[PDB]
Amino acid sequence: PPQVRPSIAMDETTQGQDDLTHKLSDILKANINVQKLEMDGSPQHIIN
Amino acid sequence: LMAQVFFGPTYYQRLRHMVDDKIHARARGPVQVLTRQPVEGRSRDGGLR
RNA sequence: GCCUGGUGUCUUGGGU
DNA sequence: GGATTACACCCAAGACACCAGGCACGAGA
DNA sequence: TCTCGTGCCTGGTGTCTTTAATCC
Repeated sequence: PPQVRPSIAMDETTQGQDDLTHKLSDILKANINVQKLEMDGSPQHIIN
Repeated sequence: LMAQVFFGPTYYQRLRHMVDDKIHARARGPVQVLTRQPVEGRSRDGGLR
């Protein structure tokens, strides 16, 4: 939940995200691209 | 005084450490967002560790 | 007409 | 040939993404 | 009035090669 990864405001109206929030975005993006492979253009060496 | 006292001028220097720059007390006060434990530091009304 | 939020991560210099 | 271990507390001052592409506005012909 | 160039803002995405002792 967000209690584990709170947002902080660097200079009042500007907020950056916790390292986990950015890292979960990367896992989530990478998860969608695995779904994007198995249905069309997979040159195998790309799947790996 | 029954004893005599060594007495005379000496050069003394005033150092930066003054008590009203160190004194600190906390009852209740601000907490960290992440741990909900008292904040660190005199300048933030913090609590002792 | 009660409630009332101001950052972090470092680095460096210091105190006992 | 590999990591893990390396006192405690405290104060304070001093800092912050880059590059490329696209769109919009202004100036010149 | 139209076209071209420059500047600003927003979005997406990395890489030329260059401290010391212990046990298990």
